[PDB]
Amino acid sequence: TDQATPNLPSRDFDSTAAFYERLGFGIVFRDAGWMILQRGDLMLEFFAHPGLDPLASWFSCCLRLDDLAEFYRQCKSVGIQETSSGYPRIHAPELQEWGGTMAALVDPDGTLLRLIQNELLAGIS
Amino acid sequence: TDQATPNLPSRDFDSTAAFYERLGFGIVFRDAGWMILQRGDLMLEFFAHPGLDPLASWFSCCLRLDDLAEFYRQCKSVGIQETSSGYPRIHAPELQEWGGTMAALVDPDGTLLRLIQNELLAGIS
Repeated sequence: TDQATPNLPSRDFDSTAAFYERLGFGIVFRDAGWMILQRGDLMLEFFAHPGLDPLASWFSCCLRLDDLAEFYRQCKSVGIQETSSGYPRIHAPELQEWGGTMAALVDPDGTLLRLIQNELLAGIS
Repeated sequence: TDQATPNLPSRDFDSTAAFYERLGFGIVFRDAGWMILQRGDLMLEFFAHPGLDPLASWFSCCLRLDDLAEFYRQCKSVGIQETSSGYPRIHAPELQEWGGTMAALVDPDGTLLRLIQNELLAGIS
């Protein structure tokens, strides 16, 4: 497929891998500079950034899911905390200004991963 | 598909759209906050960032292409300059420390879009 995949900053490649692995993300490439973490085609292609702050972080990607609630079942079973302040954290499957619904993962590097539901009434029927 | 797509910063949504449009990127969503530019599944989902510098820019995504040289045919015909210093610019289909070959687009917002060739000897055969 002509497919756009996100290339995000990570300080340690063992610490950021052990965050996403338990959610079903397979480690398909790793050197010292590049690290590909993949749940099907959830392809997070991390670059080695040692001087990054989590608090001043604009960095983000939309994980577009075929069930949005299955990723939220998996996060509360494997260990990611449901909280207003702090990092790492999860916010809930909420109703949005576009069409349907979106949850929000914030990782150890501050990274706002927007969990979108895909539109099965238009995209299948 | 379980598919990871990049969410990048843009200052004007007419100026950054008229950059990618001529390379085959269809404008499928635009409000004031979000802008989706898409060549097949090259889904660049831009957020409105007015205080961004192009020179201090870590922001980046891998465009994984089925011909890498077809995107480089299209850039030199429609108008993107081949140069060492400056922005916007293109660098060439060069040999890399991972497997095959990668070119590099740098846009008006400093954004390092890494143009990867997909691996048809392993992924088809």
